[PDB]
Amino acid sequence: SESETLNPSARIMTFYPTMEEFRNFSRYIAYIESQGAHRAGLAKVVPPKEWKPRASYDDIDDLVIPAPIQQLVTGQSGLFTQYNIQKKAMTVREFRKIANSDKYCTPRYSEFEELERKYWKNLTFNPPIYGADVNGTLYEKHVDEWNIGRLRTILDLVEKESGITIEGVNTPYLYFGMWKTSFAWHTEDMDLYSINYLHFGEPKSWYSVPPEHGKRLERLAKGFFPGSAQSCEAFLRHKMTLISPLMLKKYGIPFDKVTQEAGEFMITFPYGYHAGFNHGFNCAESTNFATRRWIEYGKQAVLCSCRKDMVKISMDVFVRKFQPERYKLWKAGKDNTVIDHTLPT
Amino acid sequence: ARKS
Ligand SMILES: O=C(O)CCC(=O)C(=O)O
Ligand code: NI
Ligand SMILES: [Zn+2]
Repeated sequence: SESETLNPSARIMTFYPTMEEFRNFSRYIAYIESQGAHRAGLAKVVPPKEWKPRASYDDIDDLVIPAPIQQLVTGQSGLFTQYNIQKKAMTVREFRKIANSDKYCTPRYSEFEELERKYWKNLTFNPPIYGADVNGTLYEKHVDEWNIGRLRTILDLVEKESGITIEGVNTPYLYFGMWKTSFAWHTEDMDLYSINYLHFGEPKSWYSVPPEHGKRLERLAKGFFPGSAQSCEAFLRHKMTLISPLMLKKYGIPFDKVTQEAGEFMITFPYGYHAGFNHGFNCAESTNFATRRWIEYGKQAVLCSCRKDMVKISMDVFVRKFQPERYKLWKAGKDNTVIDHTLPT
Repeated sequence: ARKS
């Protein structure tokens, strides 16, 4: 099998497109999948040096972060639950001051390995504030390449057919980080792809588990949190669960890590579990997207069952348009298709 | 409804 030979270790791959390769987003995503990048659950794409989404970020000090969250973390021994305390609205200027203040700034460190140890040692102390989930873009209007606010993928069929906007999913979110702000282990809503561009500032570090091993992570998590498992069918979707790399190693869960620098894109793939943290004051922009290969994942995504506010996209339009043979079978509950996580298209 |  040809797909199984490509990226056989399911390691996170990094790509450096030329400007010509970079122009067609859906085409380039298809290309990186032809190289087996999706097997990692995460890939880095470094755009051409001549490409820029914005002239300068010197005009954003007055941008409002309406719902900053203070991240209270509880736990020990590589297993943590993160609780989100919402604080009052603040401006980017008010946030950056806090971020760089003696109290909240990045500790001194030699190599990333040292900073990673400090993260895992200190994450339950000095709860940081994350300027997360801010509706908006920092891309200039004319930018046609990899524009997070208009990628033109088949995810556009949701709004097209129903008028439905789902904030952060088919619209962009901004994330202003400071040292030790975290994103818990999760896959995307409806097991979609995501794109994450780090506009400026200190790095954002990522952990990823191959989609091929996602079920093994779930089994571990359900074992570490039996109470949460009984309460909800997909408790990781609460995005509250933090698990250290040492804990993953101890239980033989394959994973990889990568550090995203300012100017770089991360792509997450359907059913690719990821988690991470910010190094210091930074700003990221992200949204979800889809490809034809997502459709089966969307059909089989296991959704949070204890909240009537979680994200649920109707699959009907995608199955009708892109799987006409199987529509009647699926509607009658008899579509037993098995996902091969290695395969492209 | 929205991503969080
Ligand atoms: O940057 C963040 O805070 C969240 C990033 C994320 O969840 C993703 O990119 O899928
Ligand atoms: Ni994500
Ligand atoms: Zn739930």
